[PDB]
Amino acid sequence: TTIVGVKFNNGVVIAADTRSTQGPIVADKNCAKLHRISPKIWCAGAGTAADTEAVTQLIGSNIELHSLYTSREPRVVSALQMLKQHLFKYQGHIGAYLIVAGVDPTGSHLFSIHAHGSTDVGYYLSLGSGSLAAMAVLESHWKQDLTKEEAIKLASDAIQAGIWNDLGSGSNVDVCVMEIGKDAEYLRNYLTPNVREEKQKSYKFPRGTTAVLKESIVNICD
Amino acid sequence: MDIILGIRVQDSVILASSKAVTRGISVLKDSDDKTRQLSPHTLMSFAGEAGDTVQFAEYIQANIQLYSIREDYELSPQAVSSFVRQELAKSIRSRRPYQVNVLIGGYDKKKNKPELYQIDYLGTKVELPYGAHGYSGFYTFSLLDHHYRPDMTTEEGLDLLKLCVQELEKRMPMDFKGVIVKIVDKDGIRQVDDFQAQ
Amino acid sequence: MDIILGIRVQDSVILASSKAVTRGISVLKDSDDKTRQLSPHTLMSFAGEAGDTVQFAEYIQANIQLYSIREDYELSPQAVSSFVRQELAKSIRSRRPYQVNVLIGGYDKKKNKPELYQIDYLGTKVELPYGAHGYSGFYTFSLLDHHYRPDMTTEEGLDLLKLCVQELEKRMPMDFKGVIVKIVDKDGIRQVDDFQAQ
Amino acid sequence: SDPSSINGGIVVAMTGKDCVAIACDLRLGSQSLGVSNKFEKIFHYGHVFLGITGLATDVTTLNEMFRYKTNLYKLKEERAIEPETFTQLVSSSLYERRFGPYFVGPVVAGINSKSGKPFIAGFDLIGCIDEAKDFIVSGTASDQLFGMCESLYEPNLEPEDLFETISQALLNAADRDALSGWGAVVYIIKKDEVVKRYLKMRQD
Amino acid sequence: QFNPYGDNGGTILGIAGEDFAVLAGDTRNITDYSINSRYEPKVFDCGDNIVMSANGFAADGDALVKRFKNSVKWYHFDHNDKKLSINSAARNIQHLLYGKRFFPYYVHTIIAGLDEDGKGAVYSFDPVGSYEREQCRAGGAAASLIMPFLDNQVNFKNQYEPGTNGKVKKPLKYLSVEEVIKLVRDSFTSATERHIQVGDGLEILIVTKDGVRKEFYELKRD
Amino acid sequence: TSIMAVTFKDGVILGADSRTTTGAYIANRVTDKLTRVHDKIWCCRSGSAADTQAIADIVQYHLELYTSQYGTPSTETAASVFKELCYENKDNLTAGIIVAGYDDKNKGEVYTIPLGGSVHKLPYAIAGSGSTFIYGYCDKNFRENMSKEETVDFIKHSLSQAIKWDGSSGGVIRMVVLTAAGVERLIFYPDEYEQL
Amino acid sequence: TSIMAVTFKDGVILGADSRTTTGAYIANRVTDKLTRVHDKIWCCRSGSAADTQAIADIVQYHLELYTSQYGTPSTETAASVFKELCYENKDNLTAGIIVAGYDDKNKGEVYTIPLGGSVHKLPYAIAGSGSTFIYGYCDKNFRENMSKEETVDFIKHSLSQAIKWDGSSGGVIRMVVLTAAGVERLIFYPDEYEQL
Amino acid sequence: TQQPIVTGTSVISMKYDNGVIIAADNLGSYGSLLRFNGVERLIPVGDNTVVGISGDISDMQHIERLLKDLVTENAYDNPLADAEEALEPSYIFEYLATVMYQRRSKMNPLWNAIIVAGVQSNGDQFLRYVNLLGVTYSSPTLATGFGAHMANPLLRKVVDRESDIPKTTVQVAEEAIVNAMRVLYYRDARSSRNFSLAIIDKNTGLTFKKNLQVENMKWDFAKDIKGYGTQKI
Amino acid sequence: TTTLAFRFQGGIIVAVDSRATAGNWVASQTVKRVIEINPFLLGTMAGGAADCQFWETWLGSQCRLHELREKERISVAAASKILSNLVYQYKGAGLSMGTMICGYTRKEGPTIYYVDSDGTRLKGDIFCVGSGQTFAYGVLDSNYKWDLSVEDALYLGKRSILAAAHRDAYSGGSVNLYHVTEDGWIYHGNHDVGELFWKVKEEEGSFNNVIG
Ligand SMILES: [Mg+2]
Ligand SMILES: [Mg+2]
Ligand SMILES: [Mg+2]
Ligand SMILES: [Mg+2]
Ligand SMILES: [Mg+2]
Ligand SMILES: [Mg+2]
Ligand SMILES: [Mg+2]
Repeated sequence: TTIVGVKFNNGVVIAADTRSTQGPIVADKNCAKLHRISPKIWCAGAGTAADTEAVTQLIGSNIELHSLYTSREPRVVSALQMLKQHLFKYQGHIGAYLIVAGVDPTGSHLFSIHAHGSTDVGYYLSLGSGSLAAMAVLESHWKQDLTKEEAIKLASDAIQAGIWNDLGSGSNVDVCVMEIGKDAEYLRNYLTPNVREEKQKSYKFPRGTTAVLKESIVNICD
Repeated sequence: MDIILGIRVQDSVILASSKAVTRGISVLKDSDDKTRQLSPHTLMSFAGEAGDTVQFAEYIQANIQLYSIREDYELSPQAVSSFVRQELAKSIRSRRPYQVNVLIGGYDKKKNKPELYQIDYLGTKVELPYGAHGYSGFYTFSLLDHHYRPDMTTEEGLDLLKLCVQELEKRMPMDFKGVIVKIVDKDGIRQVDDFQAQ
Repeated sequence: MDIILGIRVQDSVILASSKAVTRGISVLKDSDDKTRQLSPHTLMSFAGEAGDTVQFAEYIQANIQLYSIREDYELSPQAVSSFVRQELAKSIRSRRPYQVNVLIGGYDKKKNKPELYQIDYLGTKVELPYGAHGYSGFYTFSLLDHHYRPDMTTEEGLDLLKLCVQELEKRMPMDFKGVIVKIVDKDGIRQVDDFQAQ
Repeated sequence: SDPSSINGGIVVAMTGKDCVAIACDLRLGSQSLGVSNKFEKIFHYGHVFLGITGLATDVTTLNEMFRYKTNLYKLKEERAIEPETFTQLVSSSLYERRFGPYFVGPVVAGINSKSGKPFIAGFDLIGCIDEAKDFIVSGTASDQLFGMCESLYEPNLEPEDLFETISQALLNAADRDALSGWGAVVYIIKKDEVVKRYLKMRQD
Repeated sequence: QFNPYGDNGGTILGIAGEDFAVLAGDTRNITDYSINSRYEPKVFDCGDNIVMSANGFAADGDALVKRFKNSVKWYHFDHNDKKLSINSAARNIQHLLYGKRFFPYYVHTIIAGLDEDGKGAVYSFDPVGSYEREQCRAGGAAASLIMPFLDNQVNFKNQYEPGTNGKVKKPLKYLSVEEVIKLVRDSFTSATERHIQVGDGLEILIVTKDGVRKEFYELKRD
Repeated sequence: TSIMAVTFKDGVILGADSRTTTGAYIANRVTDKLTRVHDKIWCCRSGSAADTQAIADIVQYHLELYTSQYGTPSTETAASVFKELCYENKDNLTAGIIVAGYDDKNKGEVYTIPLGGSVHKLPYAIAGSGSTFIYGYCDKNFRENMSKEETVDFIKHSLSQAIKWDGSSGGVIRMVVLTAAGVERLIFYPDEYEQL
Repeated sequence: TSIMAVTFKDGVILGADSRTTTGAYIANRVTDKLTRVHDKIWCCRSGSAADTQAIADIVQYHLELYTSQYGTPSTETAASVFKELCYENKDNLTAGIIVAGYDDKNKGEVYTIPLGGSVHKLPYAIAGSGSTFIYGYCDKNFRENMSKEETVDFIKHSLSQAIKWDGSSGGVIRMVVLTAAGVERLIFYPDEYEQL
Repeated sequence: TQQPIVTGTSVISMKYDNGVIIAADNLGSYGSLLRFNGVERLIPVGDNTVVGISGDISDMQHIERLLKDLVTENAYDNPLADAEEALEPSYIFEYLATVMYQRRSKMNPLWNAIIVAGVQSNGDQFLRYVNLLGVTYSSPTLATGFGAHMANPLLRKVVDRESDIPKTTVQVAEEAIVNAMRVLYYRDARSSRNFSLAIIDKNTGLTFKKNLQVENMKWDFAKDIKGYGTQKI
Repeated sequence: TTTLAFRFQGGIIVAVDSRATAGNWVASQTVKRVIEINPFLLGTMAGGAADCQFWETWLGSQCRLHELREKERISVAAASKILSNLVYQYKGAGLSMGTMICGYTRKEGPTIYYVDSDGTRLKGDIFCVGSGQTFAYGVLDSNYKWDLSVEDALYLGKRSILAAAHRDAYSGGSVNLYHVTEDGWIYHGNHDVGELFWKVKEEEGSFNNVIG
């Protein structure tokens, strides 16, 4: 769990690692903490996984229904308000913190919601265990008005921060970009710093090493 | 806990079940049958929480008998035990679970073979050659693993079981006041009432 | 708890004491004498905490025998029990108390009469016609209140006691594995070893 | 005070070049006392496979619940449930009971009858989806399994070899876990044919 | 209240080679979800061709080693620099360790070397004193991820001779040091991949009839 | 947490910090603790984050709805709305919340709805994690109503010292001017107040 | 509880209230919280009653014994004596204790030995149940050293507001003037400070 | 057992081509209060050592005493006390550690996180942690309690490893370490603005750079933030 | 853990498993649970490794002192008593340990004393301690007789321990066997349960329920 988001002169970018823990164990070496609420509004979420997903699924689901009916377009705060009204209706019992971000027919947007109903706003937000390292990085290298290149470069180098100095996070980097006029590009694994080196020996076994007592050919259809 | 045993043999099943009843200190009845015949060929021994026990059994019993006259056709041991497990499965997540463990012995007439199902209060079922809920297994399971053969006669089984008992007596702290034994077969149910003089 | 009985009669005293030993679940030995002759005419049955029990008894024993050869004169049941109580009295306010209850049976040779003292681990003594530590009293005390007579023969006593036993078996949850019985009289101590075939 | 850890059991799956595999132990018992050695944690719904670890009744209840639903799907849709589809389902299902969770650890795996693409997944008791391309492990000895799999998985094995690998992976991790064993069984899923095998192991 | 204990991760490993011995164990050091030092040795030579290592709680650990390295020194002073047969050292440690029975040393300790015949020898320790002559033991956080493996690879557990049906188990054979170190590195990498408390580097002390050798190999800074 | 609201001759102005802390860490050192419910009615949130946030949302709703039928509402008419919310749920709520608003007629009013739900119209109120040291200053250095700029200092120095001794409260200062004129959005960067 | 000590041009003077509370009740609303250890060395006790009282007694002893052989002792020489007592026993002691003393040479010194045992020479210190609201005033309204009468006011007003917002601290005020001149025993009755 | 009363926050440090650095603000907190705006957290020992202490001041003050008191104790009967035979950093620390342990081992510790820095007579860099638990470790970078979570990150961007020390200029060390100090003040309630930094270079020696301010901060952008989601105007 | 010992016509028989275990994971299957106190005595190992191991060796020393003083073999009863007294010294402190102290003296004949951390000294003819103590007491109770072929006694021991191993998850590995006589003890090697099981089920015909 280590994520951030930073808006530039014509949009906003959120990134998150790809490692999911489980106490001291690594469950998934490749997970996507970046989910789509709607084409232009996306989320990154930390804390309790199943919570974070299902919840966006829910909201994305409704917001679609909304836009259709309204014939207009998805506003960012619509998503925000939806989330935190339900989110808090369950006074904390749904651990999910997240950086909600997208673009609506009125501007670029970026917010952070806590698991209890708290919502904030700034130009850059970090949520997760390594929220401190990636915070420290953005709190020295940030200047108003950065570009598709400046901002990007940064976001990814913030994430990198957590990946290294914090245990609860690792593997590759996930990124998504929303531009005030343009589309949205999902870049699964913009980076790949961590890669296992080629092993020492070949562990493939010689056929027939395992002892078998019985065997057959199980059934399927009618 | 109490004693509940059961063993599947040749063309029958055998259920053992201690007789004593305890209220903290004194022992009230000591000639108590923890049994309840569900249908002519199905039977169920049980042990569990004081009230939870006898209520649940009768209740299960009710449903069955109902089904059996409604349909006029009898229900199979397999399916029976499935339903019992169903009920306990819910029971466990109910506002108040019936804390009760059971053994279900029956003679499946279509297969013309005897089946025995062990089921704990959590709703955990399994067809077995023999079983025992609670601490009862620890003391005996070995002897069974040892001498048991699928082909044993009805008598062979009794002897075995009889031996398991002698052991339970010898190393168990509690005085279970003996056992009532019963047999389910192609003929139905009868009680080995003789296990007092035997 | 275990079983510790004692009954004073005509020109003797009788001590009963269950035989089983338990470690949580299994039963180790079941032919265990919870006795310890202190002197030729004094004797002590006991029940208590697992370690506390057997250590204390022997320790008490030691002191006595010591006194008895030093002086060459034997010590009186009365005085003995006084000392035991002393030790426990201190024991109870010690950094760690020996949790142990006891019965002390002896034949006071000067008075030519049998004395019996019951004493709990708190250091509570009392000369009694009969007694039993722990839950043991509850089940029996009545029968004794009933049939007991000071004049009873040695045999009379056994029968009584035997009846108390049959009861303890019938209404006690635990299996005490029988009892070892013993008699203290003008002749000294002997064991009614026959209470297995009797 | 953990439920998952009461009954025992493990399940593991791997993806080979054009096929899959999934195996589990056989033991079932209340903590110390072993009870059964014929209790299987793997079943299927037509061509889809599910392995479930965790709490025994909850396992059974789930199988029943799924057999139920897949039958009803295939009926109104005149076609058997697809892997990817099933996943998304069993996922939601677990969640519907997010406040009275089922104490289990499922693992799905199969072969998509259209693309022909091998599939594997794993989830926590509430339906969080773990999409993987190598292996999935759930159960008591979860940690021991990752130790095996990490060494032994080799991208794209031949079915005949994959069997040998997974077998050994399961088999060996099972011996360092006190609560799993008493036999095991491995299935090998090809486009068409499927082979079930029981293996010999320590019975302690 | 005051909690006098702590965990600093770490994983060590000891294999008793036919006529050698290895004691490997990584260089990472942790607290909660943070890092302390990328490089921090847990394995040491204590002279008399004897290696040690105590993993669990650093402080109790290094104190024991220190407390031991001194007890070796004093052994020479009183017996005219007689060499400490490894077996002896262990009986000695038992005591040291048992000295603090009712306030133990929160650590799994291991030593390795050679007996009075030239055979490799490892020794695993309880956190209070029980010692066993092990020919192979992994202790530490990752423990349960490597022990299953060596089980298999080092003792060919569950591996039979093909075509024998399952009647002929594959015979053990003793592997050269090279062979062993290949196994060991693989073990650790696999472990680092799936265990957060493990990574960074690997320092190996190899014992042989003419000294102590040290070889290091870098792991992933995941 | 560190908020307040002060009344004077042209009305009333409320100000607060930006610092919000989760444990000894700074979550967002740039908080808009001052919140708008109606055009000439605002409030400063104290205590719990999530709670205070949602309360407002609801209130904002009631009022923006009141107007559409019962005309424009008072400042007292607004306080009572929080009274209800705060009270009813005193068990699942942590809120210090201070309310302020102006109306040409009754000038600007100041009401504090502290924890529990008890309401108060005072000359000026002060709540929040670091209110504890300005009981000395505030009360003592308080003249009955002042001038626009004249008042801006009470705010300025009251707020300044509160940062100086209470870590849980800090960041920048932010004021909101509610007058006949209208709303004015203030902001006093660090190197300033510290100098004083 | 509400004490302190302030230094200036002629030395230093320490003052405190009289109010001591057991629960919400006033045990003795007339306490001599200012205590003498040596002729030109005194102290004001904070926190626990029984403890602070006994500490002093001991110290008074050490010093009155020091002199009889090592001449007259410093103000720093005295603080260290409390340092030991306070520290060693931090587990069975509750003491806020502020120390003050004067010597012609180094003027008057102010040291505070708060809970824990940490010692401090400051311009002036303030401890006690109600110190919490004068972090605003004190610091802000503090000119480097003043005059006898000039200073008497810091004391007077700092102490006044502390009564005004902290019930656990009240009663009358009492000051102790330590100078070249000598010791002067002050006392400012109620109707006075309240007026201010 | 016991509990901490007054608290020193963090203490950051790192090595470079010639020597080492160690900073630590001058704040001693009393819970959430800041009862002490200017307090010393850096005791230099000899002229080749300094000790950044973080935790309880009452305890920290005790140690100081143990140092000065140990220092004055080295002199005693030994002429070379200012050259050949004189306290190296490695020593003090060794003795320090020894102590911290006996303490936890006696169920009564000193609530402190400590860093020992300096340079060995023979020219080597020294940097080692040691806390109330009696735990220790070397590393190119080191920070107490709050530091390590937030400082260490940046300090590791300058020196990812031991193979970078040789090429770590005294100036690059400084500015970076101060940027870190700005950050510690940006997001930590327990931190102060005034502080004390110290350098121990094998060439120049000890350079106690006491009392400084943290300058250059981007706050302006504050004005742009309004509400928390909807609040526009 | 499953340890046991019993007396018979030929002397004493001791049998153990070898599975150590931390929580759910198996820490080792190579455990020596029989403490060779000295050439003529043996102590089993229940309770907690270090305690049994340590004290029982301490005890071994103690005998050597006595014996040398007396120029006579130390008698079981005493040896056991001593351990007991030492253990009692620590009742309350947290010492945990079950154990059979077995010997065969000139006079005493074969003799077992079960001893535990609670100070229970117990003379007996059969003892099982551990997790599997329950299943092992099964096989033993039925099959025991005092006149066993020296070899059958050895076999009973194996099989008994084997029952426990199968069922009791916390017990297993390999079995260790020792026989004791008037002139000292004799090891009867190690037996991998894995291999052995398959053998027994085969020869003995027992363990039917098991597949394959
Ligand atoms: Mg990491
Ligand atoms: Mg697991
Ligand atoms: Mg196993
Ligand atoms: Mg030697
Ligand atoms: Mg502040
Ligand atoms: Mg007052
Ligand atoms: Mg087992």
